[PDB]
Amino acid sequence: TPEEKLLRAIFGEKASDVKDSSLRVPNGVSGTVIDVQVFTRDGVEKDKRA
Amino acid sequence: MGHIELASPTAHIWFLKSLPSRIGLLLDMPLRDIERVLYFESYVVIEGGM
Amino acid sequence: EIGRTTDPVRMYMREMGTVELLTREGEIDIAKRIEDGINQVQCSVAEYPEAITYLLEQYDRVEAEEARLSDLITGFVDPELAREKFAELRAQYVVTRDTIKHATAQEEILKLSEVFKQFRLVPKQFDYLVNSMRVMMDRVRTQERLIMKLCVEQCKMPKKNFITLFTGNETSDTWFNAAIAMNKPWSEKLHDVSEEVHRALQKLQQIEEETGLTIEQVKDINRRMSIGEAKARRAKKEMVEANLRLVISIAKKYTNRGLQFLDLIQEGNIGLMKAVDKFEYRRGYKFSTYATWWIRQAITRSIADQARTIRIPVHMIETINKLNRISRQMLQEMGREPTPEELAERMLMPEDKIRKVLKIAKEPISMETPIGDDEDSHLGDFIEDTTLELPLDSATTESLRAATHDVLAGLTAREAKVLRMRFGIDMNTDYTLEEVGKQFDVTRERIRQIEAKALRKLRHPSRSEVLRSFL
Amino acid sequence: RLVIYEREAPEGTVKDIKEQEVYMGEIPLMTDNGTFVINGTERVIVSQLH
Amino acid sequence: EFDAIKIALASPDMIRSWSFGEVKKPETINYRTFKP
Amino acid sequence: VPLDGGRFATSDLNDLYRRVINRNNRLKRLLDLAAPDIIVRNEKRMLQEAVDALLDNGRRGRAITGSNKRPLKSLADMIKGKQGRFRQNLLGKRVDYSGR
Repeated sequence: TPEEKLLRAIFGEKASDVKDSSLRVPNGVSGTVIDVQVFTRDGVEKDKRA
Repeated sequence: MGHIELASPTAHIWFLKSLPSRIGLLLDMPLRDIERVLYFESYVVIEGGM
Repeated sequence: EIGRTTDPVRMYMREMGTVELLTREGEIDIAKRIEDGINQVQCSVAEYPEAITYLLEQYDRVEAEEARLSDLITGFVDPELAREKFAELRAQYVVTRDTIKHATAQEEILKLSEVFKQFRLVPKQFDYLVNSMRVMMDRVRTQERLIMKLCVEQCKMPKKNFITLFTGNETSDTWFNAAIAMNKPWSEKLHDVSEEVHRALQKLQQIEEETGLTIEQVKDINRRMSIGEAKARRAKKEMVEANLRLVISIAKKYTNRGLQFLDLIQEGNIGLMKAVDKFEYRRGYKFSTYATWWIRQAITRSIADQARTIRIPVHMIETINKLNRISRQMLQEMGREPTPEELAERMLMPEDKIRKVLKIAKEPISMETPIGDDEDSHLGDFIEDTTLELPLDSATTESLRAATHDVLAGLTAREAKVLRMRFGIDMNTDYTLEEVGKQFDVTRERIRQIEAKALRKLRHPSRSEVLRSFL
Repeated sequence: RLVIYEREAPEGTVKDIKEQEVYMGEIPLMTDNGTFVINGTERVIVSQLH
Repeated sequence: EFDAIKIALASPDMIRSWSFGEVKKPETINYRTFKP
Repeated sequence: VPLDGGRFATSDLNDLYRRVINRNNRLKRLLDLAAPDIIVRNEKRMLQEAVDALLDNGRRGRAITGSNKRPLKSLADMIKGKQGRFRQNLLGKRVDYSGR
């Protein structure tokens, strides 16, 4: 919007081309992570965790 | 909305297959004798003169 | 049997079962009838000067390379041979035009027709020559209606008098000018309509100046072309009606691939009508050998275009189908479902292309699909609208338009107007540096600096605390 | 086993035999407790009274 | 605003008045770039 | 609308309208082809079937079923019943500012 781009011009903070779609704990529950399993397609480089 | 220009007239099922049969009782023509015309298995005269 | 069931496929079977199949000789006889009808139509067309000159204009285009020969002729009975035969046809046409001056013109019909009938045309342009005469017949017959409507019923002229005088000459004014001293109630009343009737005859006699043929010769040939087009059509009706069972024996195989059973025996019927037009009995082959290719080509092409909501092209249908029989020939050669890497070395294409083919979306799930352990919940009850903006985000916009309204009010009227123009605030389209230069008469560069200082003021604290909460 | 007979014979001697082992589908197996793992989840095929 | 709701049959002219165009093809979206 | 995973979800009215348009276009094609009257009558019967299944499915003849092997919901089935527009969406709704 015009006000948004005026704000960007004043503060010089450019936008981000990526969207935060991270997985997060559901609201209300509080646990302890006991297991993480990573499955990867057979064409993709494996990260250090995998 | 849009519309579809039908290549031939088509009866409305609500005004034909309802039990009072508005099409049937408007012409004083029984529904059994109208479904035969709509099924292309009988002819019906239309102002064929006296 | 009429009428017991609704069953629109059963009614079709009941209708089509009353025609008996053709023997090996009945097909030959019907093909001969079709050929005779088409030959009569071609003979009627080949008695027209308009077709000759049109073909000459088309060959003139070809001599200028404005058209192809293959766009005009479907073979003969060689480009250099074609050109010299066209030169011979042009020589025949010019000598016919020179000798057309009644007695010799009668023999010019039999000589010119021998040349034009030796060329085989294309179906697309041959109808144009037929349409050249169909429009010609409409214009003549339209003028024929008016003569009946302006002399018989208007002036109470007897209908038999319209046959005694008008029917037989149709060019002279025996019924127009010579029919005034007949002592009739219409003879003295034809003067009122004589102004338009004669001009209607002038339009009718202008037709005599269009093609060089009499009014009778237009109707004497069109009646032969209305029997030729009606004899070849009645014979093609008998060949299609007799072979309607051939389509059902083919269309029963493709019965559960997206189209109803009636949608297949109706797309096959269009292919059956295509085989009758192109069937040639001079090869001595059965009709079922040739018609099965056209029926199977129309049913199969129909499934490629009408079975899926999101339509994929035929060239991508022939790749999914190939991939669906290669990956099932490796099911029984390996014992388990293969992997996209192994199809790549088997189908001879990169894995990326195969991954695209396997990623083609299938038929979408109906939104009335029951999704729980009950008939209550449906798939459509869980699909949300993502095009709406949240009222938390919508009430932030109305708070930003007020926060930037007090801030701009704290600037000079010159900088509170160039900022409302460099950014489209509370108005239409924003402007560039030059477009606001004409507004204030200032140069482009200074406004860039005027705006820069306005931007500089707002970065300072005590005028930027609330603004920083919006990021 | 695929067998091709000989013409003009009701039950005459075949001309060629070809015995091959063909794979036709996978059938799920029951665990030691009467359950089936079908898509990673354990399921029970409940009996029916008809 | 309105005070009543009226219901009746629709003429072909009325149906052509409601519409913004004629739907002539059975296609929905492009399979590659999902545009209408 | 597309679901997550590359696959779409559609309404049954799309299927019914597509059937109507396919049969209407084929009828126009047959009329332009000067087909024999048995084919044209069969196509007219099929078009009359398709429209009568769009407006009210299953009332005349048998209900057309989709790939689910279930009778697809027509225009009249979206208004009637305990799960029509009147009883499920107009006389009682899901409501904000609420919890159990």
